[PDB]
Amino acid sequence: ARHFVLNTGAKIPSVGLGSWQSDPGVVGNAVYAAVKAGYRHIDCARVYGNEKEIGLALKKLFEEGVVKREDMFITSKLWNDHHAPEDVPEALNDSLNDLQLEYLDLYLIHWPFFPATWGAMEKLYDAGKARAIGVSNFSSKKLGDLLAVARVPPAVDQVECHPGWQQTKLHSFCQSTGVHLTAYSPLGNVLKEPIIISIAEKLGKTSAQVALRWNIQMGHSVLPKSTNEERIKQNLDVYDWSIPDDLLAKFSEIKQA
Ligand SMILES: Nc1ncnc2c1ncn2[C@@H]1O[C@H](COP(=O)(O)O)[C@@H](O)[C@H]1OP(=O)(O)O
Ligand SMILES: [Cl-]
Repeated sequence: ARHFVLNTGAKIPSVGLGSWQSDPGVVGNAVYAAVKAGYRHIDCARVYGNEKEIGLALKKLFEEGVVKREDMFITSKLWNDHHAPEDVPEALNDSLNDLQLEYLDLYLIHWPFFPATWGAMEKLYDAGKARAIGVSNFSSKKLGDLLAVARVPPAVDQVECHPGWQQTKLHSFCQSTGVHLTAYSPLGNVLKEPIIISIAEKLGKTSAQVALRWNIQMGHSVLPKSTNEERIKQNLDVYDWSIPDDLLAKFSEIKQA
């Protein structure tokens, strides 16, 4: 498919637009271009200070009938380290107001780490303000600690994952536990890796396409970021072809960062 299914049963489109900060309008324009090209998944973070701009882009898309709210998968994330658990629902409330949404499909949190911070997340899940809840940057050990005590297990662990940083341990642990791994920075320069250039030539694809497809074939969603409209489109062209097993195996020889 063009999606994975989370432990909640919800579908998460395999490709999303990644989150970042840029000059005024740049991110909104990317969101708009992405969704027009077929993206159904947008990753956001209040830390970038741009969720109102993204909300303006989403609002345009919806008003224009490009997509319905229900066919979008919107994610936001909170970095809550050393803040109160009570701040969590307030931040979600703010993100919803800025994005002009009634619910998030996914809300992710980081804190140092029964944890009351996670408790606050569970309540938002119970309420349907966050249809799925997860974590960002949790190692296998920390993700396992959380799984051992949570009432609602994390749906997602969003981490840096790419051919130069393959997260092999965490990938195995997510697969065994049913937590879905979303790869941020899925292009890392790993696009100059000769193994990737070679596979790209053998398959008649770009280096980025190969790198993205590799992650998808490990069962991971990917969050490529681009301000270029053509690269936005190419970053979605990861579905109607695959990397064969013999070429997929060569990824094991790439040097890790
Ligand atoms: N299809 C692509 N081919 C090459 N570079 C890309 C592609 N898509 C995005 N990028 C670039 O990758 C970087 C983001 O990588 P990551 O997601 O791993 O952090 C950006 O500098 C972005 O530049 P650009 O915005 O000019 O497209
Ligand atoms: Cl934050």
